[PDB]
Amino acid sequence: VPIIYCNRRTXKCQRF
Repeated sequence: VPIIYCNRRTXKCQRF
Protein backbone atom coordinates (compact mmCIF):
# COMPACT_ATOMS: atom_id res chain seq x y z
CA VAL A 1 0.00 0.00 0.00
CA PRO A 2 2.40 2.69 -1.29
CA ILE A 3 1.67 6.42 -1.16
CA ILE A 4 3.29 7.47 -4.44
CA TYR A 5 0.92 9.34 -6.75
CA CYS A 6 1.31 11.66 -9.73
CA ASN A 7 -1.46 14.12 -10.59
CA ARG A 8 -2.07 15.10 -14.22
CA ARG A 9 -2.69 18.82 -13.73
CA THR A 10 0.17 19.02 -11.22
CA UNK A 11 2.53 17.13 -13.54
CA LYS A 12 4.29 16.04 -10.35
CA CYS A 13 4.63 12.84 -8.31
CA GLN A 14 3.99 14.19 -4.81
CA ARG A 15 0.36 14.47 -3.73
CA PHE A 16 0.93 14.02 0.00
